[PDB]
Amino acid sequence: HLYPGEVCPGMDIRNNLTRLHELENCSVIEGHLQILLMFKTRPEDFRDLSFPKLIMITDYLLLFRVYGLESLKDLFPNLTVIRGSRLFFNYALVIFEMVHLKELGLYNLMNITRGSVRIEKNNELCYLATIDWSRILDSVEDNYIVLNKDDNEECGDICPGTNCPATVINGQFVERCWTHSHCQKVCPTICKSHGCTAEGLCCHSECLGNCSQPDDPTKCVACRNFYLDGRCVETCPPPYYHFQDWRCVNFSFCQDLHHKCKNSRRQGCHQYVIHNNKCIPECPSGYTMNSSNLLCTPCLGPNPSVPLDPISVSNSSSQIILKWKPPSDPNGNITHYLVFWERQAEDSELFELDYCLKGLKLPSRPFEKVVNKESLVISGLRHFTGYRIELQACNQDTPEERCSVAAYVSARTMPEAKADDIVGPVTHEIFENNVVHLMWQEPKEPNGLIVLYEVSYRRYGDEELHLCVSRKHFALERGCRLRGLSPGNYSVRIRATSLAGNGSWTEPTYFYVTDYLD
Amino acid sequence: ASVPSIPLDVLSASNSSSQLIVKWNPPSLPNGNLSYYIVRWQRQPQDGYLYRHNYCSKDKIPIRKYADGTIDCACPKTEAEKQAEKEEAEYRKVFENFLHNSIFVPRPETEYPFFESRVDNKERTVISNLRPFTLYRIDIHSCNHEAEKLGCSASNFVFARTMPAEGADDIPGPVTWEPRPENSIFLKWPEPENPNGLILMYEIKYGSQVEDQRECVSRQEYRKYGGAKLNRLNPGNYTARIQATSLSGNGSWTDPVFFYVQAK
Ligand SMILES: *[C@@H]1O[C@H](CO)[C@@H](O[C@@H]2O[C@H](CO)[C@@H](O[C@@H]3O[C@H](CO)[C@@H](O)[C@H](O)[C@@H]3O)[C@H](O)[C@H]2NC(C)=O)[C@H](O)[C@H]1NC(C)=O
Ligand SMILES: *[C@@H]1O[C@H](CO)[C@@H](O[C@@H]2O[C@H](CO)[C@@H](O)[C@H](O)[C@H]2NC(C)=O)[C@H](O)[C@H]1NC(C)=O
Ligand SMILES: *[C@@H]1O[C@H](CO)[C@@H](O[C@@H]2O[C@H](CO)[C@@H](O)[C@H](O)[C@H]2NC(C)=O)[C@H](O)[C@H]1NC(C)=O
Ligand SMILES: *[C@@H]1O[C@H](CO)[C@@H](O)[C@H](O)[C@H]1NC(C)=O
Ligand SMILES: *[C@@H]1O[C@H](CO)[C@@H](O)[C@H](O)[C@H]1NC(C)=O
Ligand SMILES: *[C@@H]1O[C@H](CO)[C@@H](O)[C@H](O)[C@H]1NC(C)=O
Ligand SMILES: *[C@@H]1O[C@H](CO)[C@@H](O)[C@H](O)[C@H]1NC(C)=O
Ligand SMILES: *[C@@H]1O[C@H](CO)[C@@H](O)[C@H](O)[C@H]1NC(C)=O
Repeated sequence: HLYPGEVCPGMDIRNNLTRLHELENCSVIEGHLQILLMFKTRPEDFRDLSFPKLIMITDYLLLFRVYGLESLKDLFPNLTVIRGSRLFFNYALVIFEMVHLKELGLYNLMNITRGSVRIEKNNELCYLATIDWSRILDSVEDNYIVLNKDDNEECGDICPGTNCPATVINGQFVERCWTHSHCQKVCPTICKSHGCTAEGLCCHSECLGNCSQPDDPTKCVACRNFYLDGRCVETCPPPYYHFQDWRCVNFSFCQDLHHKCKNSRRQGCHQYVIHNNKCIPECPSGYTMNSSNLLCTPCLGPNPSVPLDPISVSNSSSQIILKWKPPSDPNGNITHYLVFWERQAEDSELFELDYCLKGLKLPSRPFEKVVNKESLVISGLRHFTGYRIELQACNQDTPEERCSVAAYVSARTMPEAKADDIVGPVTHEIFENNVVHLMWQEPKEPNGLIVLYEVSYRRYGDEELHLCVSRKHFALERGCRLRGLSPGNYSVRIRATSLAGNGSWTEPTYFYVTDYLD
Repeated sequence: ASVPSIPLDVLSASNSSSQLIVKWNPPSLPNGNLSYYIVRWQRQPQDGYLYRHNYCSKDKIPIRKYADGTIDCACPKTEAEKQAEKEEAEYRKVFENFLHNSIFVPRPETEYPFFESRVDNKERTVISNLRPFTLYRIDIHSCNHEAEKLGCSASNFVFARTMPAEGADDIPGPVTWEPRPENSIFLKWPEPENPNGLILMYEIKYGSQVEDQRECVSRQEYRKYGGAKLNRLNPGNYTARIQATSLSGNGSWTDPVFFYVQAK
């Protein structure tokens, strides 16, 4: 629920899982969470250790040189949100030199409020490129995915598909999963930060990442704004004051925090003062404490360069979110940004190459002014169609329109549900030699281009047979032709795979062939 | 003296089958007269989908190619731009500070023990007791003087694969064929006892006067019959080659075995 456990300070665990018992019942950690340098540990040591109470961190989570740790789906099975109040060199989640790591396992994390994610040099790490940090992080321009098994060995690391949500990035389209048993959930942008449910009902505005009940500020898993008494609030009423920007405390609470470390000096904690109606470590400038109570009081009065890293995300089949950064050398007061985009043409070899080889899975495959904005949404686009974008920053008026050189990046919209769904009923041909020719109408607008046809047929009472039809096959036969069939009624299904993954399965169709007996 | 820094730039190469060359640089802060290095290599088993992926229809085969190829006026920048571009220096700095507080004691399926030896004054080392084309994890610890009282340096890891055994992933013996109704054929063959990593699948090329038709045989489906059954072939003297596919790609084929699909 919203109040499952207590509060713990920031801690550093090293050399063994013995000290990890100190965070058994912990739910929130007012600090960082460092688990590093576990050398003599064994995989069996981690298989019987878990922390379901830990649901939220504040600063970040770090893992470095923890041998035998194959996954985290058992350590932090209910970690939902990292508040990211502090940052480890802009990184809010670091995983470095994890030897035995092969996946992430953080299926319940749904938002990082602030920072970046850096995962580098994990020679056994898979399930790393199959996750979209756009639906998880706000700013993904800073990040690191290098020296990993998935970048060099092609881990594959397929997702549960007995179905995982498939997101779209600038040019690629791959399913989203943390392990082989956990699909990465992604929710509509309408309530990007509120949270989500299983049925898609959006969470309350006060919740963050997820909530157990739709549109309820009490059953939140984590609070977007300040928390108080089993209910996330936009602003706590008096006399409670905001503390650590996430949970409101009364005067008595942040009072004890002041006196306690004031004398003990255990870690030199913050002597929280009540300014701006919030217990803040230090009251801002132009204000001092009353020297008798913690309430602070105000003292008396004392051509451009190339546009940088323009990435693009698409959250719809007819929409694209284009984000970028101002150029390193504006060479003038940037008046407006100039954007050109044009529909790319698919690779010619894709229309004719063979795809029934080494498995059936496919690889990951006008102008406009922008005034005082580093982003732009582009509408009226063709679904899943690759778009080559040209972006320039301009620092002069239209009559004197001189500005930077043309930058270039590739964009891709989202696929559609029925775009790859084969339309029309499948038709068959009768022949005397028990050779059947099958015909089915493909939609005129696929998500990219149809690359093959997965044909499955079966006679009544027989066993299901599986076929693969490459580009050339239905390029000549206009479909597929089967020879040497047994007389009787069949049950056929087809699924067309395009650049946007496998399509839908056609409804089981049935045809009759004269048995040459009646 | 203190705990030395990790061996910098640890590279490896596949000199020959069952052999591996490892070449690295001395540590940044040896913290003492360096005495020797500890080369500790341990076998690395397969992964999950390596025994689950029906590579006949799932996806492309993941291979780990050996890095044998790893065998072999101006004006300075000002201080302002230098400070502006200093972004990742403190990053690696704090990571090495973390790793500086560890040691490695000089100690004398996934149940493979390690093998540890000493390399006195060589930045290169050849291991000649390996398996053809299998993952090996080598952990090196630059040991200085007093590396036994204090403990050798922190571990620096690397992963390498040996050279595939020349023509080993082929069928290690003669194949057999059996005729079946509907002019069906069933082929049976042994598996390579020492494959180059792992036999992921088998390729059976057969046909009329030319091995034109193709068939894939997954890893587990083989054990159902010790082979695979082609459902229909035209009546006649037919031929079929069976070129297996190990973790090092496709291998060799013994012979395009002949079989009698027709009748006398
Ligand atoms: C994940 O959740 C967070 C929190 O709802 C989403 O956050 C954004 O929240 C941050 C945190 O305050 C905002 O930034 C900060 O930005 C303000 C902007 O003026 C700045 O003054 C502060 O000093 C601080 O740096 C940020 O503006 C806000 N952005 C939006 C678009 O709401 C975040 O978007 C969520 N991410 C995902 C992927 O759902
Ligand atoms: C939000 O979190 C809750 C619990 O943390 C998730 O609920 C698990 O949800 C399933 C149904 O989806 C229940 O059967 C389980 O009992 C829940 N677990 C617990 C411990 O209560 C819920 O799925 C999460 N929401 C989203 C969208 O992922
Ligand atoms: C590569 O492998 C060859 C043999 O396959 C090595 O030749 C040997 O060199 C080592 C020196 O480390 C000797 O101990 C062996 O007795 C040599 N064997 C033979 C048959 O000559 C060679 O050294 C390896 N390294 C290089 C760089 O070639
Ligand atoms: C275990 O780890 C702690 C810190 O987490 C460390 O102080 C201690 O020396 C380690 N060893 C033992 C035996 O506790
Ligand atoms: C965690 O909760 C259990 C059960 O309430 C309790 O026995 C234990 O003492 C708690 N943790 C600590 C560190 O006390
Ligand atoms: C995609 O994101 C933009 C940015 O907020 C939003 O306006 C648009 O409605 C989103 N698309 C959908 C289908 O919600
Ligand atoms: C740049 O132009 C903006 C208005 O677009 C103005 O507010 C700002 O003061 C200008 N700055 C400079 C340095 O010209
Ligand atoms: C360290 O090495 C240098 C040269 O290798 C040598 O001159 C010196 O005596 C050595 N010092 C010790 C304490 O062994």
